[PDB]
Amino acid sequence: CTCVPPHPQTAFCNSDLVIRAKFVQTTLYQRYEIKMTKMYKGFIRFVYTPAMESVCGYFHRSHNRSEEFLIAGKLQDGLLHITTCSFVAPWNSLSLAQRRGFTKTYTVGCEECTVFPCLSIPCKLQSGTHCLWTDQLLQGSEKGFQSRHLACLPREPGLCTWQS
Amino acid sequence: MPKWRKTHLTYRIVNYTPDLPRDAVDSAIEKALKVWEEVTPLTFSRLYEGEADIMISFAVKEHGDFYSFDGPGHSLAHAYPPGPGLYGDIHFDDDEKWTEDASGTNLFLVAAHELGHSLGLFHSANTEALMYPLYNSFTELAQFRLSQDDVNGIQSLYG
Ligand SMILES: [Ca+2]
Ligand SMILES: [Ca+2]
Ligand SMILES: [Ca+2]
Ligand SMILES: [Zn+2]
Ligand SMILES: [Zn+2]
Repeated sequence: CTCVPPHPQTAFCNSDLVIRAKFVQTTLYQRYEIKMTKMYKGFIRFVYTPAMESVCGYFHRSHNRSEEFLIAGKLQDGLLHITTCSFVAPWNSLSLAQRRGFTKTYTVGCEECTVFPCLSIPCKLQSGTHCLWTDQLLQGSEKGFQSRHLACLPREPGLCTWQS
Repeated sequence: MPKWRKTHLTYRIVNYTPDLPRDAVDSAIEKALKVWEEVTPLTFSRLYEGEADIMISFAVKEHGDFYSFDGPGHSLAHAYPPGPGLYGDIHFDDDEKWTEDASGTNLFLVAAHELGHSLGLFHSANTEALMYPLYNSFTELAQFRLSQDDVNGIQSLYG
């Protein structure tokens, strides 16, 4: 399964539920039992995902039940869904900036702005309301400075820019 | 199945994206198979009719399997591990724009990842692996080379 990575702002703005939670066969979907410790969007005990990684099933790597995870997911027919293309990260792997994003700041960008991943050769901006996300281009990873310290916010009308 | 219990596999390109001329799809896929062929005892032969091991197609939204694609972006493609019927197969989201170079979504790079799953590989946590699940490789196209992490994973299966 191959995904466009979501920037944390994107994940926040496009997901139905953004929560912190602990995690506790011939079958299409797998489910994990979770314990929500905080809700940041969507005002929840399982999260569903395709059963194999090959068809985009999140595979949870953590052998510590008290570890908190940020999950940004889609609600469908009553159920929270994630895939390999969702933003799912241990809370503690987030930078302080990113934590404030989910807590407060990302919501300022949702209506007005879009983060656009630079996944291609020229890599062209369609609007001044777009910010170009070049962490993969620059540092070979989506976990770069723009991800971990920058939100894509209104400057004036017609113009969003990267702000801290 | 964790691996193909045979060394000589068949593939077929069942349909063609309107994004690309047929020869362009063909070369991308051939190239992607070559990446794996050259570090394993496996061979791949092209069928044009009937049921091949690795059935390769383009689809949008609901397309016959139980995992609807999701329009432009998000998931670009998915695949199935070794086995019969659906198992082994590769589906590319035609709501993406497939390119020969990196101007759009590079077919070769995404086929090469998905072919990893067709052979038995799971996702890698190393941002430099092909098996990394994020479309992660486009910067290295002109001289593409498998990660040692990918080399390790494929040779652990096939020697
Ligand atoms: Ca098959
Ligand atoms: Ca898609
Ligand atoms: Ca297309
Ligand atoms: Zn994959
Ligand atoms: Zn499919």
